[PDB]
Amino acid sequence: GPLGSEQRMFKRVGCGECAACQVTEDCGACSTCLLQLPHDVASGLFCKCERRRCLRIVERS
Repeated sequence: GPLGSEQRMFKRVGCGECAACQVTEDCGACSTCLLQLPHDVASGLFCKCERRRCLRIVERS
């Protein structure tokens, strides 16, 4: 951006660097994200693509 590419506050957003934070959906190649039931009837479930989890968690708000 015009004021740089650094973030002063990660508002529920990824590091912007690692693959996982580039990925937005289930990559379709994790033992877990293969278990993505499209007929979801809840609002939670930690059973999701582990390539949504930052490989270098540094965006802690």
